[PDB]
Amino acid sequence: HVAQPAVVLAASFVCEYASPGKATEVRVTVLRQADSQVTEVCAATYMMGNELTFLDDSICTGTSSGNQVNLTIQGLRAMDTGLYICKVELMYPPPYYLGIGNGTQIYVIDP
Amino acid sequence: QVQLVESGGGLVQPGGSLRLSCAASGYIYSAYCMGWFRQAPGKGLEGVAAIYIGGGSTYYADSVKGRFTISRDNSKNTLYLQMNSLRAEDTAVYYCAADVIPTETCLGGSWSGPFGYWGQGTLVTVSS
Repeated sequence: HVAQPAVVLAASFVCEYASPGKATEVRVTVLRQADSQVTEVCAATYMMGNELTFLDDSICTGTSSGNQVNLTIQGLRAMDTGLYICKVELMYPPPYYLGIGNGTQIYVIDP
Repeated sequence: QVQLVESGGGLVQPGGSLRLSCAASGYIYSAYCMGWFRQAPGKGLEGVAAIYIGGGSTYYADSVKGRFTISRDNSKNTLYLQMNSLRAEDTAVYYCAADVIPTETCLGGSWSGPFGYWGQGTLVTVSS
């Protein structure tokens, strides 16, 4: 319905969305609130049926399959600490749908 | 998933005052940025004001800064626009808008876009 925030550790944040199938164009954006400022980490646009992704930033690693699409940031460090929002947009066909999850705070430390 | 419904728009005399209510029907929070837009009779969609919900930070269009003010109270979960000293150039259809977007672009005065959640609109006629 909306994006699924995931976290990998023992250091990655992962948005997971299941496309309706009708939708042929999908954009997953990852933003971050830290120090009184919200910021785009990265975005990626997915052509369903062509199973092809277009990453708007090099920092992230987008991946596509038949139904489900995935956008990942890896190697998070102390300064990457902040609130992480998954955003999901159904571009084409209409209707346009937007799903913004409540953020999931990430705290990182490096001994 | 968020819904928006504007209200308070209507007939007013030029030089008058009016405040528009936008009742958000979802979960807004810190990361969200909410704003007001207007569509002039002939001209397309213009951004009048925006807020970074999290911060106090606000943006205002050159035409309306010092006359228009934009307000929010988490308690009610509703965005407000106070329009003070109206004009023949203010008369338009005022649309409520909300989206989680970079702060620099939210307050940058270039927000615009067809993306984000939008209200049904409310008609504001002010003239004669």
